[PDB]
Amino acid sequence: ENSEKIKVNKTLPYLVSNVIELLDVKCAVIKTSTRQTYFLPVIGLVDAEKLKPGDLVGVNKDSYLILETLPTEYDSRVKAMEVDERPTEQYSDIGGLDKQIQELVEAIVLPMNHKEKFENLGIQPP
Amino acid sequence: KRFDSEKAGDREVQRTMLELLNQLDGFQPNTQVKVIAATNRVDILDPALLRSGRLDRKIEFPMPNEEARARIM
Amino acid sequence: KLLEHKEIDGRLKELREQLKELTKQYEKSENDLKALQSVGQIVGEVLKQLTEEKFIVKATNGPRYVVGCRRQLDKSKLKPGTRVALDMTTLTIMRYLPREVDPLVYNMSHEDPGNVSYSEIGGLSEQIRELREVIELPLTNPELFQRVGIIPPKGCLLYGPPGTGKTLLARAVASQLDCNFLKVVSSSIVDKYIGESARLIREMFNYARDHQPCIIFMDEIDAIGGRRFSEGTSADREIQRTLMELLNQMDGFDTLHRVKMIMATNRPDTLDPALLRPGRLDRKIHIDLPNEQARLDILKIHAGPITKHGEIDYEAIVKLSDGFNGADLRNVCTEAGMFAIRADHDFVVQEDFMKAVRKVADSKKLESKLDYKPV
Ligand SMILES: Nc1ncnc2c1ncn2[C@@H]1O[C@H](COP(=O)(O)OP(=O)(O)OP(=O)(O)O)[C@@H](O)[C@H]1O
Ligand SMILES: [Mg+2]
Ligand SMILES: [Mg+2]
Repeated sequence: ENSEKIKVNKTLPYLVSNVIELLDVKCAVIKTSTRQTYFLPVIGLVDAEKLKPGDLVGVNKDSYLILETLPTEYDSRVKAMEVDERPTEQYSDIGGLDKQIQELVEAIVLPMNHKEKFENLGIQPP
Repeated sequence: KRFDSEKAGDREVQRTMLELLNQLDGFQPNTQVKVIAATNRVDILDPALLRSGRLDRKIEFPMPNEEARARIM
Repeated sequence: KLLEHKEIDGRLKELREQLKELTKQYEKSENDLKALQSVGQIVGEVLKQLTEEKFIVKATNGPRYVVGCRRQLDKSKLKPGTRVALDMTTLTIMRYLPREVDPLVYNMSHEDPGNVSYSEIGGLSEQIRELREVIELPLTNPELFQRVGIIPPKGCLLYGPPGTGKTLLARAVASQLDCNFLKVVSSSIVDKYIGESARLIREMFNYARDHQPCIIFMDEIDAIGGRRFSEGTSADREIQRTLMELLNQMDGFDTLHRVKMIMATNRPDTLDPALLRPGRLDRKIHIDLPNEQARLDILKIHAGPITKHGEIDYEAIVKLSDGFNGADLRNVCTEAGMFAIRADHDFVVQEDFMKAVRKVADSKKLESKLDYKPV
């Protein structure tokens, strides 16, 4: 069977579609990325509970059928705003702003490393 | 700042702010994403964006007085 | 003999058990192979019944087709508008389907994990009683209002200064009550497509109409609301249409029964003078900045769960906090801990609470204290 099972997946090109309604009359209704809706009677090679309405799922190009659950997608613009090369500017580089640098490190950095402290006093971090 | 008017206006940008407002603190108590904002004109900001639930610790950054200019150099 | 293979039987049993489990997975795999031969089906809605074996169906992607019907499928539930799945090669109805629920609408309902109680929204006591008079009372004892002869109000607008209790109050009813409660950002329902923005509102009420006792809490409404510019912009007449759809499904040719709406806004003046008309948003609650009595009530709730020590005086904070809407009062509590956390104190005192009351008041002068009431 595995040889035949891979044969359908061996057609690597999938058609990304978003699950619209996981009807239980354990079926699924999908909306391929071509503005076409469908009523896959059998979910396919994926669990009937791992699929929640709105998830991204790949579909066989010719016989539409769910084969995998792709990871959630984010706009290309939003991914380019995550810094990977950390800037090199120590706190000693900033001058004069001593009463303000501390006030920030204790509201955006400290509450991120000493969660045991706020929960001990029961104050939601700012 | 939001702006009431007839005969044309600008609400396309206002929706983005309105989505920022609710995402920061609305119908969901997200407590792991910390928001830092930078601005050099606070008079123009919408009063809704300067609440306590939204950006909370409003720091004032003043010009160097007479010693910050020594360390700054 | 006396022993025989009784002792040797242990090895055989262990080997068989391990191999037996392997064959179990083979049955599971066969199930998947039985699903690779099932193809999808185009989805469209029936328009008319030309004859017994001929139907007019429009696939919800493209053109209109005249297609047949499967013999077994009954030909009495295929009324106009019924969603029907069609075969891929020879278009023929093979199943009648329930009305679809847009995934956005599904995400618009199963939302709230907060579970906020009525005991947390202090200060607003009369407001809650007024709001519960148009959400709970008409949906539990309808026979009362059939006595007098009035029809219970449909809408509700919760306006006020930016920081009083509006969303907190709305979430309160969201955690309470036993009726469907749609929560919408009021700005996540607009997309760039030509008609998708309007369609999300037709489904929102269609789902509400299908599921009775439902409350549609549209959040900040200055986004999809507006004043209907004359001489607007290209991508601003479109948002206008969406308002004209949310507007017409409130009070139009088909009165909406047993679906109440709650709307909130921090600037109830930019709203079109059609959304504010009585009949659509009948009652207009005016959640305001807490008064002297309320202000004290606010502090206890958020200052309660604090590792305090000493005669923490809540009377002192209230007099010095005028205009503290609803969060800097909670900011006062949280900021106070910040002063306490400095000095390495698991120890909150009254002075820290006072030391945070001014630090919040100082950071409030840069706001623009404007009333901005509806008209
Ligand atoms: N009566 C009250 N009791 C407790 N907390 C309150 C009260 N009034 C206001 N708050 C505080 O207000 C905060 C935010 O309230 P909420 O977001 O509902 O107000 P809002 O800014 O008017 O809302 P929105 O901008 O979403 O229309 C909450 O975290 C809560 O602590
Ligand atoms: Mg608000
Ligand atoms: Mg209308």
